[PDB]
Amino acid sequence: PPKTPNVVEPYKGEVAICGLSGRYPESANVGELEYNLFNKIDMVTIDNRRWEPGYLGTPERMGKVKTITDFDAEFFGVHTKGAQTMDPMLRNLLEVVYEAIVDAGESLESMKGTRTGVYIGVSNNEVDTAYMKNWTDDDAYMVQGCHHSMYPNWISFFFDFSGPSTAYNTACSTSLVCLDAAERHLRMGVIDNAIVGGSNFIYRPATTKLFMGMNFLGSSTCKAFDESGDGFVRGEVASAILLKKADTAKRVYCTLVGSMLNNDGNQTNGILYPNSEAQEQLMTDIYSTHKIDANEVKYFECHGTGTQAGDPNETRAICNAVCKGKKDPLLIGSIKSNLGHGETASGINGISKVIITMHSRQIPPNLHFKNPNPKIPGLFDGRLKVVTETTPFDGGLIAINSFGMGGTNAHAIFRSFDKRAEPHPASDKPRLFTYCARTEEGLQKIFEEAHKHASNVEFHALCQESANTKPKSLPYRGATILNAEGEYTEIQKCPSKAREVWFVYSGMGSQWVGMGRSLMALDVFRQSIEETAAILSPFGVDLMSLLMDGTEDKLKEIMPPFICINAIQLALTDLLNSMGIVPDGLVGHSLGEVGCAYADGCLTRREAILSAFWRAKAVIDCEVKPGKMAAVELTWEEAKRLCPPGVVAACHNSQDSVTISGGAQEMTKFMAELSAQGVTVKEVNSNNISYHSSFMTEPAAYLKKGLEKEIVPKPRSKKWISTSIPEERWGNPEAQTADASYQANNLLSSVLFYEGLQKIPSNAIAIEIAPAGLLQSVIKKSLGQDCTIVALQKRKSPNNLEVFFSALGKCYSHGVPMNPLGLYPAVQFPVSIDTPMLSSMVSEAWDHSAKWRVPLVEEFEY
Amino acid sequence: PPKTPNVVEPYKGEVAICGLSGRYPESANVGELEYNLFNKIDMVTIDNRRWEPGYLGTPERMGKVKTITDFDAEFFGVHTKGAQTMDPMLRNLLEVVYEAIVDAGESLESMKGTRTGVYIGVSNNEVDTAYMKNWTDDDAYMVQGCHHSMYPNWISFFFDFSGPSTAYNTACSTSLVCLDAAERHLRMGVIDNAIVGGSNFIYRPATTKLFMGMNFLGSSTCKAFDESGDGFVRGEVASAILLKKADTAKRVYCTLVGSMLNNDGNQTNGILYPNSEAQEQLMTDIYSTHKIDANEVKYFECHGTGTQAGDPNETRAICNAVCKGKKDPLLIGSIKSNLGHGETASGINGISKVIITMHSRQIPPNLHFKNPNPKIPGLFDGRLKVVTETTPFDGGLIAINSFGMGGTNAHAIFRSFDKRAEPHPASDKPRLFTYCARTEEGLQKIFEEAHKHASNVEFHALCQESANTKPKSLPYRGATILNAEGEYTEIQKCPSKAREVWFVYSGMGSQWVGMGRSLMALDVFRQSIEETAAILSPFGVDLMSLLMDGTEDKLKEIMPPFICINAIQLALTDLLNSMGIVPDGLVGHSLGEVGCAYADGCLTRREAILSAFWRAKAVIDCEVKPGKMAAVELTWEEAKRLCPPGVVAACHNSQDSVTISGGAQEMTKFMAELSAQGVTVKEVNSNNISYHSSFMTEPAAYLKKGLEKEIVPKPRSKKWISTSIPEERWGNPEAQTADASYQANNLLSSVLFYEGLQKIPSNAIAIEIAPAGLLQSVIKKSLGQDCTIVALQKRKSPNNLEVFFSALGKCYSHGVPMNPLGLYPAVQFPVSIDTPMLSSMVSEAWDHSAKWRVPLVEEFEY
Repeated sequence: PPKTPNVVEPYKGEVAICGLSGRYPESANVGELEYNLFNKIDMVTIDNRRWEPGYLGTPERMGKVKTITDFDAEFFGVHTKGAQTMDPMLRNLLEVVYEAIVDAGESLESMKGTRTGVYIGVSNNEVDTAYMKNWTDDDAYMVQGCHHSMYPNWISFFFDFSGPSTAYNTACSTSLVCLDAAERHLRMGVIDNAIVGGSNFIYRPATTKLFMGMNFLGSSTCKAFDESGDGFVRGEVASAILLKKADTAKRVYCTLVGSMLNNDGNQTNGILYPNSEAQEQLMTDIYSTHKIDANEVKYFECHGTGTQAGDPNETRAICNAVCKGKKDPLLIGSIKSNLGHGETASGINGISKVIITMHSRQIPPNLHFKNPNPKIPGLFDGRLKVVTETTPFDGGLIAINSFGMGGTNAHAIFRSFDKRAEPHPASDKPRLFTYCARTEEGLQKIFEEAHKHASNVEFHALCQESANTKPKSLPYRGATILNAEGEYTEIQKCPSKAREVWFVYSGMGSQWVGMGRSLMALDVFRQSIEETAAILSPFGVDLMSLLMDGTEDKLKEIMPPFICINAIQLALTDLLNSMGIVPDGLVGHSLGEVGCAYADGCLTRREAILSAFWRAKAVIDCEVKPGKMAAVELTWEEAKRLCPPGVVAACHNSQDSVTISGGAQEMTKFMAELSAQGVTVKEVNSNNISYHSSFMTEPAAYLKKGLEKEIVPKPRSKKWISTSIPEERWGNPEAQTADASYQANNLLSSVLFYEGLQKIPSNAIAIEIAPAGLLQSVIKKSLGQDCTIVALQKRKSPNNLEVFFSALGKCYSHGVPMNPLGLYPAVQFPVSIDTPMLSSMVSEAWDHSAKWRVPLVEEFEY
Repeated sequence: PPKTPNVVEPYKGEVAICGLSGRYPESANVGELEYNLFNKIDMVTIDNRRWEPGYLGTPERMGKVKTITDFDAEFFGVHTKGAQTMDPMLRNLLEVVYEAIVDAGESLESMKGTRTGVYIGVSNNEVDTAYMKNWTDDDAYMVQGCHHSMYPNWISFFFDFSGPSTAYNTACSTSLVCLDAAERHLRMGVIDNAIVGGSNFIYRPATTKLFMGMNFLGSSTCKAFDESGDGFVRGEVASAILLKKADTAKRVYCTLVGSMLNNDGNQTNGILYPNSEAQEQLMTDIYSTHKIDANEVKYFECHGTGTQAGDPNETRAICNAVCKGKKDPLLIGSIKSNLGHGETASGINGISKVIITMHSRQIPPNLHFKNPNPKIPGLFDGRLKVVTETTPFDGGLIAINSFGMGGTNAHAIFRSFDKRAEPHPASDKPRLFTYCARTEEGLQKIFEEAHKHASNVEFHALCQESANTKPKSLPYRGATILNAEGEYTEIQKCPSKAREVWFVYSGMGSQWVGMGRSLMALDVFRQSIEETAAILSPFGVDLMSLLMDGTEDKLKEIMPPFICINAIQLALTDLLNSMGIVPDGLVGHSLGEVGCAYADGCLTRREAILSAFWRAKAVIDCEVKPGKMAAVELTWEEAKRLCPPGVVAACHNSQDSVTISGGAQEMTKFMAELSAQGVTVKEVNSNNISYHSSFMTEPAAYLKKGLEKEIVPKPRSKKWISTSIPEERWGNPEAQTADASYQANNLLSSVLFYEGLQKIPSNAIAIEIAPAGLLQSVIKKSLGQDCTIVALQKRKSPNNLEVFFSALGKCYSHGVPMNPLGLYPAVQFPVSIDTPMLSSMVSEAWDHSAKWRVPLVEEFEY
């Protein structure tokens, strides 16, 4: 009952921005914003998305996002009634927050329960008036859907964050204020992560008219640093970022050196007038507290609203505080001239640009800068230089100013992260890319993007870090192969309920020339085979030669089949374990029980391979009489009654398959007699030996004598289902350890494969681990229709690695977690700064079939 | 041009709440709230202040403030257009912030330019809908009057604060979130003070209907901890507090041990459901981080909204985190049951109660607690106990919770300040209480309250700390006497322009019996007189005996007159300097020039007293033939010519009055001839001497010889206006130092009093410093009508201390800064916790003649 106090201690490490996502004017994702910025494309347009271009005399051009009517409600657990009475800003913010979380290499399960704080910045409350004009019952939910305090809380509620959730309104400087609050809470020890963000959507034209009444808005776009500047143009943003401790971040766009806030105070020019002195003091304080040399700043994202009275003061402060002592012009810019003014969200906009400038290593151009402002001496003195075209920002510090209406200035500094990517052993060999999404089209787009970056392993690691989300959240599970000779792609909708995984190990009959030869490409497979060969070498067996240069004649012998089959099974088990597949159940045929024991942990590699070798040695050394085994088409009881003398039913494979075996003469006459009555008695070439019959009475004991001194008794887990000891005898001691007695019993007693398969559920994923899918038909007939059956290898296939990857992709698509990157050396985190952005794919991979209510112009008039 | 960086370093000291003010339901000030709380008076009433009791089916009872239509716009520099388009919440918050600043012993000039941050908490935005329904031009000012971000910024703009100004919206718990932010900014070194506050007004009945739609509201009042509780009732608050560093605070209600915040995270009971586990974890974290023994809490201000699902969870957390190990029941309570639910401002309400509980040393009772809730176990096991009646809280820690909707919780701990008051040497003697206000009625109420606390000196010091505000801000200046035998009270409206203060020192003739006997009550006056007497003792003069036991026969001689008048002048100058009155100009009559020299700093106490003693000795040592002086009502040009040889004109008193001085025979004859013609030859006693004439040739030289070895030449400041050397010789060297030459010249040459008085402005406040008010008529006739004339003493008055205090009160009322408390030992800060609150006086002393626009119900329907 007592609760352990949380350790709240100061943090002295670095704070890194890991994820970024958002909706920007004429941009549905960060990638579109980057493309528009780097192509000198104006994101402010003239249309009637919100209202007619000129309604009530408002300015025609505006910065508007593509759509504000879509929201994946069922993903966030919001019923239709709540979603309808939900601000579009909050819905877009939730989607953007999830996209940013995914971008930083995190996932729903990883971010749940963490000490993360939300610091949303929102001020637009026009939705209240729109929805309250004709208020009726069932609109009560608005309290939890429209209130500005619920914007962060909802984010904390869905992601299960347990940190300070707050909504800020400082106007224009609000986003950097939220960043400062997040930094303050991070450095005191309250939280380890922050979800700093902000939103701003335009709904009310009368708000634009009221803004124009104060001369805030101009005629043309935001001509920042231009002599013709006379105002700004309203814009829309729904962006958010994720902050973390640099020692635990999996991706670091940059590092937050420090942020600071202040107020201009009292001035004789009015409350709505920037104070250059206060801004200069703020910048001096921030640059002196952190000992940052102001001459090292390479780029400066200014608060270039384009106003005549605003730009000169910002420029004067910059020159007096930052350009003092600089030996080269300081590159200044502002994103307002590109996508307009974001209002309360403006602070986030610049941050986004900074991340872009700190990810692509290029400074986006500034638009509408034709003639320098004569009131700006710096532009003529060489101290300042507006970036009118792409510039190669190599590295350093970037400073952002977000001065706000009313007089609350804010400054922040970011340090670049220089970890340029280096080659990986992978990125030139086939790889398995597994992911999940909400829609089939989104998953296909994600796979296309992954193929576009098939040569990047850091991107694959970032995708995999969030590729194990439960089917309940992301139902469309898919798998593909990058750098594949043959195109492969599987996508399927997986039910919320989780199915059971049942490893199935095959016995004899799966041998062939070239087994596992392709799989030698994988390092883990080759290492496992080499270890097995080294273990078996002291016994005069060269596994490497048999597996690589072995021929059909060699495989005809008794030992090489057992040795190679066991080695391949062990290698496949090692591969699966390295990937991280946990078998909920284990079953095996004859000679497959050793593999089941090895996988279950009751046996070891050396003990398993020695058990197989001892089985082969006992079979060969003993002069077991000319024997015969045959797969009759009789039922278990019917075969147990037709069995003549010197003939006993060995393997109950399927409900219509028996492996009746005995002496060669007795087996021959019984075969002809069964074919006389008429049944499909095919001969199973068992190296002319009758296993699991009375003829095994001598070898089995020998095997025991061979294995009594090697196999250390160990308990058998409930996962492993014995196929040699009847259920009625499971409770007895003999069925508790896989010692030499167990091996002798399974080599002697009949194989109850059907009985073991009966224990499998009706919708379990059974993975057939063997050199070839020998038991595919038997397992399919046994389990049923609702059970998925896969084979990790195909007989005489031209490329078994592709078959292995395809089977594993199918298994993942059916809803079994795995780590495809476990077959290669782990990627060192944080990843290189060259890794692409994962936010876009999630942004365009949403389920947006339904359309929700949006405020209408007619609701603002009355 | 370079700016000195501010030193931003961590703060490890204590944070203290200094000021508190606010408007609460059925309470216009903190005093009314305290009285109602301690008298078990329900603050929620039924009436049509906002809307009809039942309009739209909303609950009839509600918590509403007295008025929201009042605002002193001219005080805050807000024009009528801006004030009209200004939220009533913002106006009330500004007034409350000023009242809280005054309460903490601070003033406008003291708080200007400080590194203070504003952390306003506001969520209500219904005013926008009301004002935009019929929007027309001239309403653009709503950006700077209605936007939430302007709530703190305005406070920062008016008071000239240069710290982070922010507006928080965290639903309920917003006030505690702002307190946490203020603590974060205080401990990191950005700011030294904080203006944490919040407001919440109700305008829209449809909002109440919306809240009822979710079952938030109940039927009756908030029955916290009652089995019949089914909801809460909305309330209104506009309260704010001031925080400071404990080492600079002049008043400390309590100390902020620590505050913390967290979120309930994800739960299966819905987003709008309290999480007991999260609250318990928050309590454990806060009580473990600060090492505070949870068993030391005496009172617990709970978030007792009265809801069935809220109170049990909060109480469970409280008795699982705080009551564990307690040996006595923990006294729990909530202010919601008294004045309803404040919503966004709810937190501040609790803080207010805490301050009251931490000021009056009594816990206010909890209303409507009749039957304990069966679901709350702690009320039956003795762990908890709801305070149903006033309880004597002696001291310790008080914890406050502000759990809000969504799940964002907040906890804070306050430590009591135990500095019980001790007696002062004052509080039983008459004192001068000077103050300023916006209205005459407010100033009268302030004086009444001060008289009510006439026995408290800490309250007087707190009032004094803000009693020197410039007339431009507070025009009504007033002065009264506490512990006065005779009632005195002066109040006057002082123009914004500051007048010039001119000390005037009178000469001979002001002698009488008892001069300064009453003024001996003051310590400074007595010490000054004792110092002068000790200095003069080596020369065989007992100043003490003459001043106290002296008789008319004493003043019949020459030496005692000079000695006593000069000693009184020095004592009065010392008193004025101690009170902190800086004379902008100095002038004096004959024998008063020594006083002007002493007050100007060119002369010292010893040098002045010895100059006077030498003046008297030069006439009582060398033989001077008998002569006389008269007061002929001739002009200077008339008298100077009318007088025969020997008779001359001595002092130019005013535009028509001239002293004439000569030999006893020449005089008598010329005076008689004058008397023949219409002229008032009113003879004056001079001990048969004729000062400032040719007869004074011999003494003056002697005086020089006496003073050449004592008076060290020192420069004469421009403030001192010489009355012996005409303007034509002021630039000459002789008029540069008040050495023996100056004394001889002034004792010899004529006194140009009229010429010196001409230099005084037309509206200067002239203070006549002398044992008696002689030159009142002459000075009044000299300057004119627009100048203020005051005399510090009155001849043969029965109580000269009262006359002196009344003179100082008039001088202050006419606009001269002073420190009446400088006559007594300085009060040690912070003051004792028993000092009353100064916020109520300012709250009830506003200028509320005008009525401004308020949202109307009809504007919310359309």
